[PDB]
Amino acid sequence: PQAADIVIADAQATPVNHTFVPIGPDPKDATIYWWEDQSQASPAGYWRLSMQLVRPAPAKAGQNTNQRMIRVRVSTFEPILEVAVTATYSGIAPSPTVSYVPKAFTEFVLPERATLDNRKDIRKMHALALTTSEAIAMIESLQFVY
Amino acid sequence: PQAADIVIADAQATPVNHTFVPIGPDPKDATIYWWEDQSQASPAGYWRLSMQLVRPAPATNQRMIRVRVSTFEPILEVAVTATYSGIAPSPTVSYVPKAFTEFVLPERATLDNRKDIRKMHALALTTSEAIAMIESLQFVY
Amino acid sequence: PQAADIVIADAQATPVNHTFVPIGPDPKDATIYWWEDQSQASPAGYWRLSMQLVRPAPAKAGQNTNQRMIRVRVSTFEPILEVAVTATYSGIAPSPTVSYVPKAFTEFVLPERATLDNRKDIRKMHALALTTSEAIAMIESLQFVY
Amino acid sequence: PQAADIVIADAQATPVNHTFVPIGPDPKDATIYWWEDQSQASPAGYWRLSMQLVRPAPAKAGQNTNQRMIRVRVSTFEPILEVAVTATYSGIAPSPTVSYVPKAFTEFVLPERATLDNRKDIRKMHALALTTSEAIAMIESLQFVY
Amino acid sequence: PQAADIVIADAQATPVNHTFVPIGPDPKDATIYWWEDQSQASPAGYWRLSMQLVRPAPATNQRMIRVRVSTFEPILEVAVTATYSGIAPSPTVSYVPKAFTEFVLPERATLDNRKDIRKMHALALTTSEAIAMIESLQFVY
Amino acid sequence: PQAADIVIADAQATPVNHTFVPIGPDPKDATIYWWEDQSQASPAGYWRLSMQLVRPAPAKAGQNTNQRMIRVRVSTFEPILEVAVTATYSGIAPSPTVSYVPKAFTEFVLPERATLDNRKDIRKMHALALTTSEAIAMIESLQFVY
Ligand SMILES: [Ca+2]
Repeated sequence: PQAADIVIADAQATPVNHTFVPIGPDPKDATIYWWEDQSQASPAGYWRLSMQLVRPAPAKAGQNTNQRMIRVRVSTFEPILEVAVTATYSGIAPSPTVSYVPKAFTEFVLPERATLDNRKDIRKMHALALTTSEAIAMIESLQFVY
Repeated sequence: PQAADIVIADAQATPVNHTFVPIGPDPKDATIYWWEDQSQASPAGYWRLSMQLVRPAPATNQRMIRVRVSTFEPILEVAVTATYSGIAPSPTVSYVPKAFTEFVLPERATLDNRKDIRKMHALALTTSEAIAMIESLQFVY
Repeated sequence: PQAADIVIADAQATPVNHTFVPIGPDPKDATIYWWEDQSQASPAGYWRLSMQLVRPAPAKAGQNTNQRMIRVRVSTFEPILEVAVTATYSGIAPSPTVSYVPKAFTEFVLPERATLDNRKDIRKMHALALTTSEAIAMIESLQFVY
Repeated sequence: PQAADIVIADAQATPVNHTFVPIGPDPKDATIYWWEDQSQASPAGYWRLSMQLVRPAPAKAGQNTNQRMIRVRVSTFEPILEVAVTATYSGIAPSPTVSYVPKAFTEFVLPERATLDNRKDIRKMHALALTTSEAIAMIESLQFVY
Repeated sequence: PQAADIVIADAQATPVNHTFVPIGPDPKDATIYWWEDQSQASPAGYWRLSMQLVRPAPATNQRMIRVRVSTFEPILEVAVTATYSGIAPSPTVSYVPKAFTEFVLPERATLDNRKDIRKMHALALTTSEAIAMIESLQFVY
Repeated sequence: PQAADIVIADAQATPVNHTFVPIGPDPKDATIYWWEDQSQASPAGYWRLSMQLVRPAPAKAGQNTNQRMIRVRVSTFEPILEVAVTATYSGIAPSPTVSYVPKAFTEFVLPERATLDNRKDIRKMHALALTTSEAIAMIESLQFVY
């Protein structure tokens, strides 16, 4: 697929669509690509999304492939800003800094011999496992299972 | 909340519900809990789901709560019709597609921040780009 | 030109279009770009196409040009996946393995000195030379000229 | 196929047919045959075309074939003759000298195991890959894909 | 944005549009992208334009985004009418006027700050003083 | 030209003219001159502009000049202030400090043998290249080209 905007909904009372515009490929790794939500107050607080596909070297004739594997990594960074003062004096506006950065990192290990069905299974089922009542209780409510 | 069955839909043409029964906490680590789908051929191929919540000790602006959700879907080898000796081998695992997701949530982060990161990452796994990368194995250009 | 799908016709009775989706630039070498035909049986057997442009470091003031040269390499790989038969030692069918790989490699050496007309000439005339009755007889029917 | 003239069109505004008369097999290597375009200014600048078929020694009884391979190499050389200017040291105009040589080299690796369909596929699809808009942009306009 | 032709006007009596076709990213550095004006005599004299955007890695109040715009306008030597041997030399570059501009933009800097620095520097290159220094080679006294 | 005020327009909705009064030559380098926009809240936040012309030593009789070069450097500094509190208590006003400094540095390398036409070309065309839609997308919108 081509590089396009990626739109993801907020978790507010009335959800707000955040649009991640593609920034481009990573400077140092050609296998990871970067989108950015530039709606925040300064770039220090912009939210970032990165997707990475790592393919193995092409198979050789007669080579045994049951150990070659493909990796996919999705990563989201949502830095939160803070400000030292909330007003503006004599044209000097408050300049926010980063306060903390919640983030998430997901990695799929897909062995090259796997079926399209296996890949659809692992993708759908993991994405669903992130939305189970237990997952919500652990990530949002910070309560383990007893 | 108390641990109970976790039901997750298949990705077949007609989806099939897989029910992960709670097995219990990991003997080595009390922070990670295991559910298991026992519908497969033999227990070596049972699908597994682990959820882990690591809270820092009660007490310093670098204190972060971690949450790890992991899904393993091992695929067993099909029953053999013939071997060199005539005795069928033990059930063996052919390959294992798996997934590992980790949330890093600073202790200062508000409930709104946590809801945001969870919803938005889960959605980021279902984008057209994510589906092209994981299912069709295509990069973005 | 922005990277896009490359569609090339088969050589069957009724030609079948193969669509090569870009994978992207080689992480090991940035001067070579990769498209992949995902219509095969499993990824190890996906056909691939690679195009490489190697331009020399820019000319310097008073420098001598008469040896600086540009290279372009187009390569196509069409690996044929092995078809499984009954495995008798373990009764476990083997991982998908590549049986053999028919491939082609074309390299243009274009000296920087050369004119656009020279480059158009060499490209067109070589691409035609690959379609001559003699080339067809050598590659397809394995016959020399006498 | 008996050796005969090979006629290939130019890339000019009005294409001009170049006729390559066979010179014959290379005396040093019998598996490579040579045609020559004699329309240039003097023989040193005659364009040349070479086709090579390397078939392996015949399969032997009980021998293993899985590595034996056939190679076909088509090569085109279009040397550009230097245009003379006034010689000032001796006042004697120089012998015809080749200024630079744009050239192209294509090698097909066809494993003996491969079927006629495989060979037709690789030949047609590579010859087409040399005519894609991307190949035209790289060879003629010196632009990569991004 | 996707890369496309960049058209820049000459400084002739009647200006002439030079069209810089995108060549692509630099093989050595993925952060710098190259356009090329191919209207000159031979490729050694093609005019070039490079734009580079260096973002710091996602993660500390000394984190700065850099942007470098560079223009090269090499001037080739004219075709020779006579040499010592009678063979004309390969196209050679006589001299190269060039320009290099670098923006240092702290990550805390707001869109207004970035618009200010870009507009104001670009204007600073067109002041009467700048024109006297670059074109007429005169200092201010 | 004489040292005079330099007036440059803001990028606000309704642009505001900033007037850079000449401060004078640099203390340590006699080849770089300094203007300053003193409209800001305290000198820590004043905006500065510097122009530098570096000429080579005069040519010697019979000396070959194809390596001597002239450099011109224009530099703009726009520090942004921040304040700890926005009101005044008991006659104590808030005193701002510097928060961050966006800046820009441009260097022309003009070989001494270059024509007035070459210099006008490089000046105009670079100044224009700073205002292209791509330059605006990269500096203001922080998006690379893909
Ligand atoms: Ca692109």
